[PDB]
Amino acid sequence: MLYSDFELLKIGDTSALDHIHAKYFRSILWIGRQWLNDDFLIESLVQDTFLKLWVNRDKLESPEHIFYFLRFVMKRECISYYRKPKY
DNA sequence: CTAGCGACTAATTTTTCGGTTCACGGTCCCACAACTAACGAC
Repeated sequence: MLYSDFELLKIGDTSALDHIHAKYFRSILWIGRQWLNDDFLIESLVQDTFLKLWVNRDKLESPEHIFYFLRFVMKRECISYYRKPKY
């Protein structure tokens, strides 16, 4: 049975994350490049966004919701770096 | 040789910034990898 990637993420199978990563990696990279200008920090934030999606995988309800989550989170990460004294 | 004589120091409190968390609609040159057309063997 070929379940959709939403149910693979819900099950607890790590290859699901490979699927969502390979699908939305470049979109999240573009989202980050829109808000910042440091590719290093953008890549770090993309990794954090996907890992935090995996951690909060017990909070998704819709197949599209996953995508929304990613975009949302990634944006706010960029936003937080406007306030960090270190950065 | 000797004697008379002319107010600072210690204890307690209070407050601004950072951390954390939540998280949907040009050029020229020298090598290196393909690569293919022809050539030779089973």
